[PDB]
Amino acid sequence: TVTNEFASRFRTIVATLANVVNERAVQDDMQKATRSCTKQWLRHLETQFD
Amino acid sequence: LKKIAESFEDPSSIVVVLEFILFALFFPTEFNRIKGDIQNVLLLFFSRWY
Repeated sequence: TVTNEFASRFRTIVATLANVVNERAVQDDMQKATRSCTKQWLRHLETQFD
Repeated sequence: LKKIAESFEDPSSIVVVLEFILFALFFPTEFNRIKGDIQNVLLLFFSRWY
């Protein structure tokens, strides 16, 4: 398979955590920079995971 | 095609897409010769971004 289901599941998981950490980030009025940095680390974990 | 190990994790990865478009302008012929192999990369781009 071109796509790996075990990895795609981790993909959706990470999208969910992105929404969650996003809401917590905006609730605590933290800087845009750190917020996008969290998202970047998350998508990196996504890649490593595949 | 010479191998291109792009993950397309970051927007900067658009560079690789440009690299192809340019290659398809200057060299439509070789492009048409290897475009399937290019498509393998473009699908990694498209599955992430869209």
